[PDB]
Amino acid sequence: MTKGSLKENTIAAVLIAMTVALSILVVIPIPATKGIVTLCEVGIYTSAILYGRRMGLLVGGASGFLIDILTGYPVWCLFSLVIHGTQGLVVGWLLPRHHKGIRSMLLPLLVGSLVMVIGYCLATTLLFGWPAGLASIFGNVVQVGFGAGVTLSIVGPLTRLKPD
Amino acid sequence: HRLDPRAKLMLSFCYIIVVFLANNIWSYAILIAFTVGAILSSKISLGFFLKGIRPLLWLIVFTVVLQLLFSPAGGHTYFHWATQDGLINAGYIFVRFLLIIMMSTLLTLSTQPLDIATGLASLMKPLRWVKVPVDTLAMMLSIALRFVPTLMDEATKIMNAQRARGVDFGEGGLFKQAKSLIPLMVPLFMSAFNRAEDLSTAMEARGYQDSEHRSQYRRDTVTWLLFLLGFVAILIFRHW
Amino acid sequence: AIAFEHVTYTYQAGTPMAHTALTDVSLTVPDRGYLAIIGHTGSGKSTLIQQLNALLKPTSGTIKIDEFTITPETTNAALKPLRQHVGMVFQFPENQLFEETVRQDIAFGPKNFGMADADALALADEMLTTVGLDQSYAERSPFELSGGQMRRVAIAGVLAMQPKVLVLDEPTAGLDPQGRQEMMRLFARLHQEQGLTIVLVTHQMEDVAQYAEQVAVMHEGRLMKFGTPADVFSNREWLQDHQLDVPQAAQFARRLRDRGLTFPKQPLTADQLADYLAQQWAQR
Amino acid sequence: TENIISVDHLTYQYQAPALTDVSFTVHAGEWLAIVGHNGSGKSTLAKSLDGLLPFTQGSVTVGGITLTPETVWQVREQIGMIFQNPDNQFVGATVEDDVAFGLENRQISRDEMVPRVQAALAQVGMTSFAQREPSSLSGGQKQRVALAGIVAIAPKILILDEATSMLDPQGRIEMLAIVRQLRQQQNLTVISITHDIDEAASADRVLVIDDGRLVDEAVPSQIFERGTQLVEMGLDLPFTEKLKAALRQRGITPPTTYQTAAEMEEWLWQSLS
Repeated sequence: MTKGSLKENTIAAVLIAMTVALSILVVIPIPATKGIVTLCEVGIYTSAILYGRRMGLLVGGASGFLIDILTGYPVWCLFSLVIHGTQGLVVGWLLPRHHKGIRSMLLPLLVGSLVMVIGYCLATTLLFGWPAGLASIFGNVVQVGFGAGVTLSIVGPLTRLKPD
Repeated sequence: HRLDPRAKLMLSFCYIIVVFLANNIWSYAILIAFTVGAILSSKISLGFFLKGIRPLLWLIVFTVVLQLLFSPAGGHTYFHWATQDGLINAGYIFVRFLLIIMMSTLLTLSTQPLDIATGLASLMKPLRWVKVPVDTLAMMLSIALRFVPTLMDEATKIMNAQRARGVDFGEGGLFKQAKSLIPLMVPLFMSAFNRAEDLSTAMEARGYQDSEHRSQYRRDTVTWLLFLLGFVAILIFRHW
Repeated sequence: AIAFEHVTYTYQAGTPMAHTALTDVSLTVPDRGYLAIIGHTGSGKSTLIQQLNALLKPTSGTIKIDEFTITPETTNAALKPLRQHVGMVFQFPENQLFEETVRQDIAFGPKNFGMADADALALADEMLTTVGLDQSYAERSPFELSGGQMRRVAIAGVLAMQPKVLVLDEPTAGLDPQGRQEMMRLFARLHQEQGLTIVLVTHQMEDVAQYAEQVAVMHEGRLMKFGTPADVFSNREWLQDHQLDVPQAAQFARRLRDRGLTFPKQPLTADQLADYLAQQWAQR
Repeated sequence: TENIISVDHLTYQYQAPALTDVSFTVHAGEWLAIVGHNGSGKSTLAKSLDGLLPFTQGSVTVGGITLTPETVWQVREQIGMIFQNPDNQFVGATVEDDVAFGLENRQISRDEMVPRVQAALAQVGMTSFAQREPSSLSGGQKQRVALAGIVAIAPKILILDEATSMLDPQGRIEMLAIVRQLRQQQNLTVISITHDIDEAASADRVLVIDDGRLVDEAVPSQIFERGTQLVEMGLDLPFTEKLKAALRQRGITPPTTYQTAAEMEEWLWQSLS
């Protein structure tokens, strides 16, 4: 899978740094009452749709792991590494096609998003606990909605640009 | 209170499964003895602890109260007792919340964010045998980690710049808010691309060339063997 | 227009870790002013700057800017038009670009406050041609432009809001000498022909010597010296110990002073020094 | 002697600007400085010198190893590099790792690496900054520890691709100073593609490029005689030149030949007094 490429190996690092930075920084207050920290998943999904593609799973996983360390709940680090790490890959591998059109991105985003929703739900419902799973479902559903929406909003303009 | 700190990452790795791989009442006595012992050993000063439990307090209340109310028997509208199982289970999940949250805070305050990447590089060593590149992930993770703070300084200045020219960040609802995130996200991505391209030509021209290989610039075994003994003691009783 | 009154600010509020980025700041910048803030990094210059467009509400004291009145009690909602009133240019403004075309990019500014879209695009073209050069660049993508040109596009985007007070956080940074020259002459041009109150945080002493009408010296969150460049640059040694220094014209004037001739005032600029030398040239 | 360049070309004019029929040679330990507008390649030539940016035509040979594809790293060995923007090109988790970064990947070393790193940081004087991460400092300091990092290699050639382009006057003057003392100690060739008049004045020789073609080449003192035309040439005016221009704007005619501050002062005092 990994080679790794000359420029791409650095691009992944920078994008991870960006996602983590945005994760710690940017807060998105929902209309009562939680927040949307996983706008980093915008960076994840976008990194998966841009070039992307399979390799974007690094930008998904390592970043989320670091987020778990920094935000932070270090105990969940492996879980997030797996959930996000596979999430970005589910978006990436399912994406092409040839990036043509919005729907072409709309379909794989739905599947990859469920990996987070179902993943964290099972992650919660393990140490926990019947209500924690439901709460995780709701929160991560709103969060997935925001992330996918923003990603869809950006990825258009970006594909026209983008180095490689 | 710093230590190895390479083993703390393994603590973060194992504490998750160790947490639920134990019923009772007895393994809880072992677990609490271990955790409280670690807390007392590592200073604290419960301020950051209680302030750490503070945001998740709503989730603790929600989970415990739902685990209760959906158990005495609650469903089909009837309370009283029989329920006690749900009571002690709610207590179990409450103490569970306390343990996981406080240990999360302790682990957060323990390690300095720097050496964690090198620790990851050290722990990924066996993975070398599985053909998985270790040094590439190590360099990538180190560069990313060191670029995390400087990208925060960048993300703030971009937001301030856009706010200065009319962009109203943070305001509701959600669609109009997500549309507002674009003038922040788009510049950052393109800046990240330039950040990498300049870094690629930098590393290429630098003394480090195209390598990927190969060069790298007593309390350890104690607490981990203690962790092993405690973990075995937990493995003894577990009701299954 | 601008008027600080016993202003002070601190990260982060009363709770630790406390760090007063500013303390007891009082000053007044008149209409058509041209303030130049000088000092080291982290000396409170950036805080003083962000204090203008209400990016940072003061912990104490008041900030009167024309009709506006900034106070610690002031809410975020009421400070909405203050941003269109006070334009700002952060260091390396190119980064603020994002639109697919420079026309819509420059027009994006007013569009948030107002705005009639067609009038916004037309105003975007107007600002496009008023900034440096950039004629008919409207259809071209900003990312395709050079660094300096992108800086001109961003600056035009800021100017599109029709601000009465322009703020510049080291705008000539990274630019080639011609870029810096043309940009500074652009700022002076807007200053003299349009409004225009202009705040200018820099390190280049020459631009302050030539263009600035008044100087504000910062040093760890406190406005120590304040006044005309003649008053500020009068005491050289004070600046020397503050790791600053008088302009090259003043230094060379001291060089000609030790030899030495006399001058009615300390020459801050090569033009002034040339005048003072020309008079004595006519005499002797 | 050290850097022979008979012919050079770049096909991007059909990104990095352009180059056509560029030709020059760099002497040993020579303080070279390349200047020009924006239409000039400049940074293009800087990219071509190290090894990156594969040219379509021409040939460049760093004495004595010739370019490019197979011997690129061989040429890159004896060549230090400093780029603009010190936030980038740092790559290290901290100053120490940043300095050791260049040393690391040459199959050596581990044990002898440490005292060499400490000696380099001692040489730049930032020894008390190895503990600090780049996300805390400073502008000229990150560039200075990048300079320490590349000087840890101790190459025969050093390239400054506008290192002081994005620095405060403090960090810029300081950097130029430590580069001067570095020249004093190690004695090495320093090619600096910049637009800083102080650096160009520090140079022993100045190449002026325009439209991808080397239009001029002379001693900095002779280059400064271009007066007001210096800005268009992408280089600030010496204050003596500013004063002379301001004087000829006022009837007084100063000497055409370039003069330092001391010479200008002496001539001025000689005139009226």
